[PDB]
Amino acid sequence: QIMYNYPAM
Amino acid sequence: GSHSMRYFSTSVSRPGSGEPRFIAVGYVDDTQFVRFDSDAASQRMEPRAPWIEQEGPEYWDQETRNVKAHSQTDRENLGTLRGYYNQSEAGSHTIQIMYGCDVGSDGRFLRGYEQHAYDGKDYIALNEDLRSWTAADMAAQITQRKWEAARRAEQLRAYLEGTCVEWLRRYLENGKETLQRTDPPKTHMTHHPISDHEATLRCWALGFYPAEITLTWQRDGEDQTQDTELVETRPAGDGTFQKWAAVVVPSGEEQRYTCHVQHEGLPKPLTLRW
Amino acid sequence: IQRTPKIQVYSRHPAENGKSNFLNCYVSGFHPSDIEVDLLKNGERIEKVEHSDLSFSKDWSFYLLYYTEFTPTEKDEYACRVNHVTLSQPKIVKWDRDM
Repeated sequence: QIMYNYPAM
Repeated sequence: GSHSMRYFSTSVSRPGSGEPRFIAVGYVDDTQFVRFDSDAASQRMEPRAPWIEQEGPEYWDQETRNVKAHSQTDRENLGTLRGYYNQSEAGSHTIQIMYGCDVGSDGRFLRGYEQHAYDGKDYIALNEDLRSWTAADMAAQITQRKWEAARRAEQLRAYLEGTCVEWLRRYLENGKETLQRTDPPKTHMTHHPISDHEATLRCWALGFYPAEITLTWQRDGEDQTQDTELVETRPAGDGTFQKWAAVVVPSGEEQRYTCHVQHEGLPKPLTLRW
Repeated sequence: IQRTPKIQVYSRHPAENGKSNFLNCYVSGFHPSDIEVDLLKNGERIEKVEHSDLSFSKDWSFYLLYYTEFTPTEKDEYACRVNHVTLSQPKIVKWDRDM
C-alpha cells in the first residue's frame, strides 16, 4: 500500500 | 528469509502545453505487483502480479486516488525545483523517488527508506535512523527545513514501520506460493576457442529467483579477476533471472579455472568447469 | 547529466531451432528516460513487442525489458536496436545464442 501523500519540496 | 517492499516513481516534465509523465511501480522483493502510468487510458493503479488481483475495489480505489495525488504533488515539485535552480521552462527535468521497508523472516520491521533525486542526482534522503535527512545541496536544505518544521520524519516513519510492514506481510502471505519460493540457478559452461593461444570460458546461471547471485572465477584455487567479464543480472521475463561470467584463458589450460555460484536457493555453492 | 544505455539481447530459454521462445532486449543504466528500443528480425522491426514498466536502479539510472515471442531458426538473424539522446546513431546489438 502506497503512502498517503507525497511531500511538497 | 528477509523481504522488502519498494515503490518507485518517476515524473518527467514535458515542455510546452503538456503535463508531466508520471510512472509508478511497486515491488515485493524482485516481483513487480502494481503500476500506474499517467499516459495510460485507465488512469488507475493496475495489478501486475496475480496475487494482488484479489484485493477489492476499496484497495484499488485508495491506491488510485493516492497515486494520482502523488503525481500532482510531483507536478508542483517540478516547478518548485525549477525555481530553486533558476532553470528555464524550456527543458525536461525528472524527479525520482524510491521508498519502502524491509522485514525479517519473523515479519517484523528491519529498515525503512525514502530517497529523492532531481535530474538523476541525489537531492534529499531519509537517514537510516528515520529521524533525520541528508540534503545534497542548499536547494535540498530548503526542502529539508520545510520537512523539519512539518515533523515529516515522524509521519513518514509511522508509514514505513507501520503500513509498509503490515501490507508487505499481507502481500507475502497472499503470494506465498511464488514470493516465498527460491528457484536455484541451473548452471552450465560454454567454451569458445579464440586462437592458438586463447579460449573463452563462459559460466552460466539461469532460471533463478530471487535475483541476488554471486559468480566468481578461481584459477588454481584463488579468486581470478584479471581478464574476466561479468554481465549485469538480467530478467528472463518469466519471473526468473539470468547471469553469466566469462574469463579468457590459455587454450588447453581450462582445467585451472573453476566457476563458483552462490545463491540462496543452493544448499551449498556450486562449482563447475568446462 | 546524461547516461548512455547498456544493452543485452538474449533469449528466455536456451535457443532450439524450431522451438518457441522469447527474445529479450534489456537496456539499463540510461538517463534521461525517453528511449527507443526495438527487436529486429533480418533487419526489420518486429511489430508485437512488449516492454516492462519504467523503473530504476540505486544510482537512479533507468532500466527496461523489451520482449517478444519468437521461434529461432537457422536462417533468421535477430538484433536489438536502441536510440537515445546520448547516441550519435542507433546502437544495434546482434543476438548471439551464447551471450
